[PDB]
Amino acid sequence: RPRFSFSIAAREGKARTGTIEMKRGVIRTPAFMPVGATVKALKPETVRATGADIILGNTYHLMLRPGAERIAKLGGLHSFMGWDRPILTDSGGYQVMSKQSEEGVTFMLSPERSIEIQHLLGSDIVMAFDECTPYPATPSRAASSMERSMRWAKRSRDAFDSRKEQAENAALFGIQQGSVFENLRQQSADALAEIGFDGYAVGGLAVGEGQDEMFRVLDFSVPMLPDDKPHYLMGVGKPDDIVGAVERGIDMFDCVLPTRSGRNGQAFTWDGPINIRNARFSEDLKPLDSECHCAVCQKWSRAYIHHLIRAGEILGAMLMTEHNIAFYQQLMQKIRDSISEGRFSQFAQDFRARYF
Amino acid sequence: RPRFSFSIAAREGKARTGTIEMKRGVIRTPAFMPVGATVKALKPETVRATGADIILGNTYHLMLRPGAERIAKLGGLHSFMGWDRPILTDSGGYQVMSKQSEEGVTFMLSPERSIEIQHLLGSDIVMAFDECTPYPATPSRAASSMERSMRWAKRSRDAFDSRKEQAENAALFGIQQGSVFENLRQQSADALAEIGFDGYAVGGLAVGEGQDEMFRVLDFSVPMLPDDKPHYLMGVGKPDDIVGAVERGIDMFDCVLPTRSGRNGQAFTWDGPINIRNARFSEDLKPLDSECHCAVCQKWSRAYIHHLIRAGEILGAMLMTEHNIAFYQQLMQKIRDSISEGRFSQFAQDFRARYF
Ligand SMILES: [Zn+2]
Ligand SMILES: [Zn+2]
Repeated sequence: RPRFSFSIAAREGKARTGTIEMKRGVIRTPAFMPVGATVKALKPETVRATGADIILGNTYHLMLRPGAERIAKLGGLHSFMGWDRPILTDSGGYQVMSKQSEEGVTFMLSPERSIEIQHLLGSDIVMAFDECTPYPATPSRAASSMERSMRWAKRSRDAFDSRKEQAENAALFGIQQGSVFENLRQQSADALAEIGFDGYAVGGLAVGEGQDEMFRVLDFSVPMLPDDKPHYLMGVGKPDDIVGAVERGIDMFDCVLPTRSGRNGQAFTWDGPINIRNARFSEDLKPLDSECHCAVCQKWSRAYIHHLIRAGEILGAMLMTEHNIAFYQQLMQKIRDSISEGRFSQFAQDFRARYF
Repeated sequence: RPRFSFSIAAREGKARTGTIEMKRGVIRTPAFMPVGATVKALKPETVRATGADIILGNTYHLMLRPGAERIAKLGGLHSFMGWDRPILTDSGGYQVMSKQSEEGVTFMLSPERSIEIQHLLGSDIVMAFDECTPYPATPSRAASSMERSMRWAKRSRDAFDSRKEQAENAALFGIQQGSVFENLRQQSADALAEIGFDGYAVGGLAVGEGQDEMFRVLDFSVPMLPDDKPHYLMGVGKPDDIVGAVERGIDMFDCVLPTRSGRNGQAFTWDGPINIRNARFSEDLKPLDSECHCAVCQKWSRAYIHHLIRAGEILGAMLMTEHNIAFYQQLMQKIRDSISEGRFSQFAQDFRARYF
């Protein structure tokens, strides 16, 4: 397999469906990447069984303990965790800034160290070290922030390219900033493209602006990215967010909602989310969802999961989390197929009429 | 299959190996029964994969929530949890008493209600409602306690036998009390046998007396039970306890140690237990145990599990617990085979020289 190849097999409007080929495996796009030294409460085989092709490696926690160098000593994150498929590592910056300088962030994490850490973990897809601009932001602060990020983008690329083994086997994504301002988004897209990356993320959204605002910015911002490269909307999100995003040209997603929300009693369904802790589910013998193909909906009822979650049982987290990650993957498959058959617009309208 | 059949296929000294056949499945004896509306942090298929033939149903918690009647409404514990094999339910008394009267315990749980609850849960093996005598106990208090238990034993049998469906499909075990006193143990064994039960438990041990004392009492007490019926040592215990107990004629065991201890960082190994949280394991690429056949020892290292447990990760509990339950079952298989080939005494000496 090549180091990195993105091919689009079908389109409808702005939406695309296809594949990213990498040495460790093929990624079906639009893709949802579950967030992780584990994906909470799940074995990798379980994650794989749900249909995940790739997972997102939580660099900030790992960097802490057991540490990037230790994991490298132990053989890399893949071996450590037992996942042999692609891993996208974030740069550690979002969570750090959640003392700032041109060098990087003291809390010292810089683009160079960020790249080195992701290399030590053995990431397949490395993110450039950026700064997610707070919302709201004034045009000046938005610009100043973006401009620094573009500088950090160049250092990341140079850093990445300076390590032979990393450049030959991994891929590097660049991240667009510019808050909600078109001119700034364009300047950012221009800079990233001149540097050159394997993929392009849309940064700085899912920061408190709301869906209407997020979609308006995606409307002008995603066409600014190279068409022939994957488009990654960072930290999004709810089902309805992913559908609308795909409608605007996004190929990739990461979010903690399925996992976090799962342990909290929220289950995703085609008729919308439910909180299984509700008394209404105490004797409901139906599965979490009507149509879900997951193992959980195959073998346990609402009633059981309700009790487990009410009880604080670990098994509760496990089952809720497995269903939710399966549901997200099923969502992506439906997105992929509907695009493939040129029926995505209707799927997106049918999805929303039922989900809401 | 019959409602209940115990057959001994081999012996060595006091030790026996064989099978209990029941409608829901065969139990290989000596048996270890993992303790549970779940077996913490494990799916039933995982429990089964470790080699468990039967699990112990925690009546006291279930009785609380979601309640015995609700579970019956939902189809019984087997369906609820997703375990289709035999289930032994305790009577709820140990944990309750951990206001006393001849009727039962107010906290009101009586032999009659205890039996009814176990019936509502759909237990395959029902325990009589007893009172585990505190240790130490004077001969008078030991006697008074035992005598009440024998009375409660008779009510349990009558209760059980009064429900056609329960008597036709389940089995009933009686429990020996008498603290550490031989004469009292004999009187208890006599009473239980005159009433008649499908199996006989040795109650009132594993209460703070220590192994030397527990073994001395087992030495005279287990031969007091009917030879042709299974012998269940309640709430035991560590590996070394189970070996010595089997040496004295015990066929069945339950204990929380594998599960509890697992979530706490204690892993069982053939060279003795280890606490995986120890810094020494931070870069140890070996599996928890040298020879264990479990899936965990197949795929993850000490280092990884150490980090997970240090991190408070659910996956940590899951893996530690699966290994520990697998280790206990592997212990039982080795016990069963060694007995089968008449080499148990040497296995017990080889086990202890290595384990200690
Ligand atoms: Zn499901
Ligand atoms: Zn093991």
